[PDB]
Amino acid sequence: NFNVLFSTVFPPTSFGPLVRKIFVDGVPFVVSTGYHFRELGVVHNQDVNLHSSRLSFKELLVYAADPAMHAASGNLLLDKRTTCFSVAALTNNVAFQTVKPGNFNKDFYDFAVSKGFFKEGSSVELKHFFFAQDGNAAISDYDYYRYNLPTMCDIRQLLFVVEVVDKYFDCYDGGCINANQVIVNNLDKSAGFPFNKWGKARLYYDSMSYEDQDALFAYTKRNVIPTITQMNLKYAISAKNRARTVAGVSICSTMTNRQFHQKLLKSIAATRGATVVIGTSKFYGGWHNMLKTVYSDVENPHLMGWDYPKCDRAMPNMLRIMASLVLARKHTTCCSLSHRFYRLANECAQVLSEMVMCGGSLYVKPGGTSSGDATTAYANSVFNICQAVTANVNALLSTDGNKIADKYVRNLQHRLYECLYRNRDVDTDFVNEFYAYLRKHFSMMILSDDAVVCFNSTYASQGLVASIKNFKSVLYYQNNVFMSEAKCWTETDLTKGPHEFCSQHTMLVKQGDDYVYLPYPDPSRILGAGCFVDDIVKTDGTLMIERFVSLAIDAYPLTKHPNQEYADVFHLYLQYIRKLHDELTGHMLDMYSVMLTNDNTSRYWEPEFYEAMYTPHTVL
Amino acid sequence: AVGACVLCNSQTSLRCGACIRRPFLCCKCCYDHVISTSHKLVLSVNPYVCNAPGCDVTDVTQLYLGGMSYYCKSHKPPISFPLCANGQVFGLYKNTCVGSDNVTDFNAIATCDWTNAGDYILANTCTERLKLFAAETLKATEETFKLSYGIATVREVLSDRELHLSWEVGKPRPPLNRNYVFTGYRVTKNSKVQIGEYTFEKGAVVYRGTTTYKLNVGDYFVLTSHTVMPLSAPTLVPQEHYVRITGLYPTLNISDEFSSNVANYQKVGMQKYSTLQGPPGTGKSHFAIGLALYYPSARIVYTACSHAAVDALCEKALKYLPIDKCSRIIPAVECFDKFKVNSTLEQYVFCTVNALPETTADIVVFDEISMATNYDLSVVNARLRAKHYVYIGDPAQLPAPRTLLTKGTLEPEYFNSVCRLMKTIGPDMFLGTCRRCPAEIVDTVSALVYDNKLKAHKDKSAQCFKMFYKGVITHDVSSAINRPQIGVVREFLTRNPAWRKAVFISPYNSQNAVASKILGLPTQTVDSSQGSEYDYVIFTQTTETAHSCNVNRFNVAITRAKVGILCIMSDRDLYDKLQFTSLEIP
Amino acid sequence: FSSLPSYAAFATAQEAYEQAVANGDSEVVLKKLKKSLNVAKSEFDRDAAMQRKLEKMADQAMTQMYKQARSEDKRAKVTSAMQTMLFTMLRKLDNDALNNIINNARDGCVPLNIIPLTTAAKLMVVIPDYNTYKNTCDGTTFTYASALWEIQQVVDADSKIVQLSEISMDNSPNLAWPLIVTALRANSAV
RNA sequence: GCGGUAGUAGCAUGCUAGGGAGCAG
RNA sequence: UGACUGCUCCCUAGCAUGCUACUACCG
Ligand SMILES: [Zn+2]
Ligand SMILES: [Zn+2]
Ligand SMILES: [Zn+2]
Ligand SMILES: [Zn+2]
Repeated sequence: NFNVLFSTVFPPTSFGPLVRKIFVDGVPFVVSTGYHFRELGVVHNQDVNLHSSRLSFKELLVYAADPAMHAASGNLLLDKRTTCFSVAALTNNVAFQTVKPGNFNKDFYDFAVSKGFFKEGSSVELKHFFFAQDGNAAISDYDYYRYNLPTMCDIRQLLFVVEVVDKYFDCYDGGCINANQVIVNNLDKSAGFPFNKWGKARLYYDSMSYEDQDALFAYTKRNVIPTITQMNLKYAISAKNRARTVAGVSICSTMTNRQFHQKLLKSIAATRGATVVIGTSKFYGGWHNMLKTVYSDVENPHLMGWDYPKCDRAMPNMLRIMASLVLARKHTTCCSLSHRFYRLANECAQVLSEMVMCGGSLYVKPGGTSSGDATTAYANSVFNICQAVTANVNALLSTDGNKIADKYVRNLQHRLYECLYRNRDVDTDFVNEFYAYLRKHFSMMILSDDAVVCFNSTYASQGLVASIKNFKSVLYYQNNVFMSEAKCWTETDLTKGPHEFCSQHTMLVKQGDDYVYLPYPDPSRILGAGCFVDDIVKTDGTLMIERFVSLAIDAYPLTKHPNQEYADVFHLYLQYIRKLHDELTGHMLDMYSVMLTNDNTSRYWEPEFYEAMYTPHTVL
Repeated sequence: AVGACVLCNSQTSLRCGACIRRPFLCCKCCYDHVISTSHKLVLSVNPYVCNAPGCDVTDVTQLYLGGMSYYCKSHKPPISFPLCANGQVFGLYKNTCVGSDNVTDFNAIATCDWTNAGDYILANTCTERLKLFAAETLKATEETFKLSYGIATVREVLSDRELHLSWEVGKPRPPLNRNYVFTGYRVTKNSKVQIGEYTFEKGAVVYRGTTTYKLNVGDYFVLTSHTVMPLSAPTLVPQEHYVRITGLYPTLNISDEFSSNVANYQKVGMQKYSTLQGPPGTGKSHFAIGLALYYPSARIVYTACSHAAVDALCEKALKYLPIDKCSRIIPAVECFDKFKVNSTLEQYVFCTVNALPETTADIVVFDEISMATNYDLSVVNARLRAKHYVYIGDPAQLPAPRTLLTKGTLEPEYFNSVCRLMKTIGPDMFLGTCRRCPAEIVDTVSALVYDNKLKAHKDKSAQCFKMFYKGVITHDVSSAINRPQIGVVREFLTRNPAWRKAVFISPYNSQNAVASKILGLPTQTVDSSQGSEYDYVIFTQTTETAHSCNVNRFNVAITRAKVGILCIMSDRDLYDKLQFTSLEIP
Repeated sequence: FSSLPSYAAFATAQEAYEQAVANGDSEVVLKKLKKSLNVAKSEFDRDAAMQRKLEKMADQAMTQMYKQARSEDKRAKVTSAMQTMLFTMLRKLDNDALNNIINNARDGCVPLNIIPLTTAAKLMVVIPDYNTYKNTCDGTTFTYASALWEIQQVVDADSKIVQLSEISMDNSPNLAWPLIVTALRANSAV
């Protein structure tokens, strides 16, 4: 906290990797043997050898991921398009990347029009398209890191909020695992820069044996390895016309972050009935179970949701450090005290402030999160819980204590002030008491910066529980953003669920004998997915009939909506599926002579196959 | 882990584990080699050893395959499968083998621990890849033998031409002269530091090297054993006499360096190789120099076998050929740096086979075939792939330092493949013109091996002397001494005034060191001392045993001196063959 | 599947038993036939099953070892590629200015952000518009980072040559404006 | 007379592996 | 040029378990 304030005086060219000259068989290299953080000060590597013989495979991998050689063997660059610090240009040309439009499925559009759709004055219309971008879009989108400013925190209050958050994250287990227990799916994805010139992640997960991976992972508990992050543009459907960009992290960072965090990440995504709902599905009655869990037994229930403007470009560094420290608290037996600090330093040097490669040039990332590391959503959930806790603390501590009728709450406020500003060490009894109070009067359900809260209403009116105004104030003074209350909702009737959670609305329908909650999407999104595709081979329905089956699975609960076009969407999808099947069979029987059968295929255009996906009975 | 087997050239994945060089063996070949020989270890992509915990069996005929690992009789699961069955080992490409019948000779090559003459007989009597494998494993065993020696513990130095140096406990004194190079590396605190390329004189330690370092503490003199790389090209490429002179350009004029050099070109321009069959000082030097300007538009390579024999390699090239046309290749040991190092484009490169800048040519010259093995021929054929080349050298010279053989001497037919290639079908070239030499060597080596194709060019005044003295031999260490040399040098310089400035052939280098300490004569090496001979030389007794005197060590020693060649009859020599003047000692 | 070790015995017993049956002998020979053929087929059963299990096991082992060999080959080639890339990018370090600024350091360590700033030979500038252009690189030589640079070439967003005589206020709206200027260090490195 | 065992065929259930596709943060 | 997670549908291959069936052996 003090280093953050003091680092704003010193010049910005004295931060980052520290390099020196080493000799390998009489030839000189330039490698990084330390780091200078704005928050953590000066860090020196522990195992550095100047004179050495011919190097091995993992040394080659480490030296090929360091930005030192790439920056030192490049040209100077002065870029006036952005205000962020610039390092070097790797080539003699600047690359401009564009985004192409979508492909039009005319047959589906004609079929939909021939059934009374897209008429004037209708309540269902297309507002999801593929937007195109011009050459200078990647740099324009990268220039949004100017909203990240150095922020000092109230340390005596953060040191209590972190205890409450750790109480929230208490029902799991974690630790370190060996290289043979790591689970990777889709090994056919990019490996980052400069490793994308020779293959995908399969090549590097096959060429490296198990003890090589173990030695590489054990190397990062005594040294710091800075890497390079590549920025890519997305090609997807959306409702707004701004460019979207994701970050491609290097393989040397992901390979070790998996071994560090995967056990805890898998343990979190396997628990039901907790505050974090990552891993729970919405089919087979999952949505109803989540909604019933979040309602708990609150006394005067209302519902509330909020929004984070520029969530990843504006999150201060201190909260990211806090999230990493909270996640790394499960290593009390497998790791020492220096190993944990060096792991934290490696994480900070790789995914918090490092060189990014936009276009064909190297830039310096000021701060924030790089969406695309191995621990994105869980860290976002920790950050969301931290913000909610500090909002509750600010709401309770800023109330006239002479007007609180209940004496228990008055004593709670007195003890809260004493534990914040008059106590130096942790007091577990009051932490447990405050955690119980919060869980009784303020219930949460969190999924990576999306949240729904069921709170006591009279307590919030009297000021003993956080409100929207408290969230606005906390965001203003701790996040450097303004949160307009036009993107937040409030629901005073519990028979209708949250107004929006994970882009889905909620309706209470009668199925069987009882009443359950079902989610339904926006009809415009489903129709836009039907009519606008990436690829040309998806403008011929017979080649892929399984797209429309999934799209009709997503659009089933629209048949219980009081509005009439909403069910017509599902019926139109069923008729199109039947038409595509008939077209395939006849269109194949005609020129060729192969005769097709309709055995157990009619299930796809009858509603009973889709009705079974929202009825509580686990299958497959 | 995947390649061709040394006999069928078929694809395999099996490596024999009981051969020091780990050759690639075909599955049927693997079975034949493992059955008829106590070579009971086979390597694959994974080793063929029992993986049962706590177990230790390294056979192949004993293991059973079960599950995914390999198991033995004591741990075979109910689902077991023997690896060694059907006379064919289990490996990749098992269905695309052809086998071979040359397994007995391959077994003999593999099993030969290199003891007797038959070792080299069968080394030179086999098919091409077996020649390559035999040469590779011969150099491997000799380098292992010489690395099985101690480290020269040195902590101080007296002065120049003096040294105190100690070997290890249980290790004997290594061989003496530059034929076994002494290049060591000391340490200061954390790594190794340079010492110098040296060689020792006697046991007083004079320095016959070419540098001087601040030698004292922590010094480690060692005969550096080097890892041997595998061969690529065969020992020789079968020649075919061309009709077109492709690339070769006989100039309009005649660059008349030598007269018969025109015929030289005439028959070296069409066949894929040749050889300069040169008696000492008989055009063995500058016929290539004449070829340099008669064929100036031809890429010409020059090489030898040792860094010592670069005299004629480097002198006349700069002496008469143009300055820029020459080029120098030297690792950086101590040798002639007269031309330009670090230059890839040139038409006349002069070096040794130690290290060259990888390129191909169309004309090469290669010196010192007598002490050249098939390994050196293969490496020069691999590094340089040319159209024609000449191997300078003569069978009437010394063999390579093949200290491995002890019973039978290695004769001309056993030098290398080429050295008998020109012995059976005849030499590519045969000269008969001695540049500067009386007819003593003419008579001697023409009655012995030259078949009298060269005759008297300079007159025979019979000033050379050979006496009736015999000598007495005594062994002390791996070098011996001669009391009828400690007394005989004086007894032979008693009154004859002509051989006081003669050169001392050294069958025993320690004896030459003692002669230098007592009376004083220059030390003259035997093997790598051709062309360094002066006008006047003494052939001394120095031995009677089978160390040096059967035929081919004195064929060049008789040519060291020109007029006054004192070659006394030492032992069972070629006494009753010629006419020689004699003076009886008092 | 037809020349198994027990096949000869099974077939010979079956042939002899069926010949005895075709001989029309008593019921005892028929009972002996039935028992012998039943036990013969029973013993042929495992000999026909175990072999088929073993062949599939061997085939799986062969496939796994082949894929292991392919993985090793790929590893070797990627190692060679990485070594080549490193040794190729080594040859542009400008080993006199770099050595001059390394030796001035008190322990050999220097920040990475000041190596291109003090040792690079070429500079690249990207200019949004003309107002920014006339304040940064006006003329033919300009000063930046306490050094003097002289212009060498100017291209546009389409990578086509542009001469400085036409970069004016009037002619500004006729150029693909993300201009890229290349300069050399004057008096120092290139 | 009943049971056990050994193969063979059809059917059902849950995992692992491979491929194609959909949604969400 | 194509990041990190979560859930779901379809197709094929293998393994394990269970149900039924057909022969044969044994008591
Ligand atoms: Zn740990
Ligand atoms: Zn062997
Ligand atoms: Zn073979
Ligand atoms: Zn065993």
